[PDB]
Amino acid sequence: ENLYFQSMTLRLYSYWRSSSAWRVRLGLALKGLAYEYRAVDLLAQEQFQAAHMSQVPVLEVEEDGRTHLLVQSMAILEWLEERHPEPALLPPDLWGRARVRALAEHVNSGTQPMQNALVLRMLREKVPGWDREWARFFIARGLAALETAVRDGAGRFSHGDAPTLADCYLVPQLYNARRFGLDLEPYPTLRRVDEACAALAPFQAAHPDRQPDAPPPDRRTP
Amino acid sequence: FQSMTLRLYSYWRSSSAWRVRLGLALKGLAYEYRAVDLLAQEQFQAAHQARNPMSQVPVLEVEEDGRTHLLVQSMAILEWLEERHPEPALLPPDLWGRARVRALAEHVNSGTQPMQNALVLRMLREKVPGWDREWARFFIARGLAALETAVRDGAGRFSHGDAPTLADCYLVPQLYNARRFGLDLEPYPTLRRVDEACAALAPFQAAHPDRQPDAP
Ligand SMILES: N[C@@H](CCC(=O)N[C@@H](CS)C(=O)NCC(=O)O)C(=O)O
Ligand SMILES: N[C@@H](CCC(=O)N[C@@H](CS)C(=O)NCC(=O)O)C(=O)O
Repeated sequence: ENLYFQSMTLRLYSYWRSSSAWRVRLGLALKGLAYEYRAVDLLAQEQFQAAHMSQVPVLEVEEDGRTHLLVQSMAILEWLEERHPEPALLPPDLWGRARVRALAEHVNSGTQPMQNALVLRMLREKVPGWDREWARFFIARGLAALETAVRDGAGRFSHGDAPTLADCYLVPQLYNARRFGLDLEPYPTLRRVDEACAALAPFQAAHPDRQPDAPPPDRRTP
Repeated sequence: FQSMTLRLYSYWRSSSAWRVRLGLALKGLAYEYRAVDLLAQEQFQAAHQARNPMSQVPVLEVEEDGRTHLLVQSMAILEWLEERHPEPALLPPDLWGRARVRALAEHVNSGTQPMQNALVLRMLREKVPGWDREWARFFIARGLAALETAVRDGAGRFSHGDAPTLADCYLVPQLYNARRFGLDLEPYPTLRRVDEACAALAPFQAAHPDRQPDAP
């Protein structure tokens, strides 16, 4: 089990516009790792549960007649970094590692949970419309923290001049900001980093619109 | 050469800060305690759209070789402590166990605690008084139910095997918060058993809110 077996096969349980799954798709793409895409239709399950809980992301690792199910984006990405150290998405110096993990956690723990689908559904059940106002408030708060923290240490990307785990968390969170109609004018460093990332093939590959389960534009809910 | 010094910005009852106090205590690391008037800070944030920047607790200030580093986010700080000061280890040696322990930690870090952040609960309360209590209770119970299941599959004496890990550093403060909101903990017997094993250890006793300089 503890040998770095080379014939591990990877299967990602993903939903096209899950920001949490997207982070893992970015880790996989940036490390050049092939994987099988297992679609989990979270919209269908939401509508079904309302009329009458799949975990996303889950990275299934198969080996020697054994399956491991890895959960939590940050745990999954830390596993990818330990198992496949090149190209590194955490730097080798300890201060930089702490900085990158902090930028990731600002999103992971400080922003995304406040706008997850269960949270938003419970908000708009009690007070109609208020979920999108709430999402904009908490996303803006998270992005303001990131703009300040990123500007100190960013080169072309969130940390220096190559992609790191911090970018894996930033890019999907900016997409959600746009989804909820948040003005990104106040985050110039984040916008710059987003543009740099968007031009790279691995980011293009991981984007919601390129995923097997992506609906056409005219069949996407807000 | 200026050897490394540690200062923790903490509030006695902050679960986020407590996690870091546990990492420090478990590793036998001395640190300067710097108390933050969190209640005054939160009152100001509430009246001003939570604009006050770089003001989250915990912050671990580390000075070495004439340079100061301000480490934020409990999980990032704890991972730094594990890398900087490896013994005693708070992560297991094997890749699978490390991923399990990090997932357990993140269930609390990202999946339970943010739902009961004072700002979240304040915004709920401003809209619908009383909603904050219902919400905190719902989300903490939901988090602990999922955590009970996950911890049971792999716990020994502690959350992961027979030694404390980062998972226990997240579990123990979250259970204290559950009690604060009046939640029955009977439905989480594995979590309770682990909590009791941790409570008997000197480092857990030292990190507890009641032992902190700013405890009233
Ligand atoms: N912190 C998790 C977030 C994943 C996530 O948001 N998952 C959804 C379910 S698909 C969730 O937990 N929603 C809130 C809940 O169901 O309690 C990660 O990074 O993997
Ligand atoms: N995910 C963060 C959570 C930190 C947190 O929630 N801090 C709060 C409670 S101590 C805080 O500083 N509140 C005051 C403020 O936001 O100004 C961590 O793990 O460090």
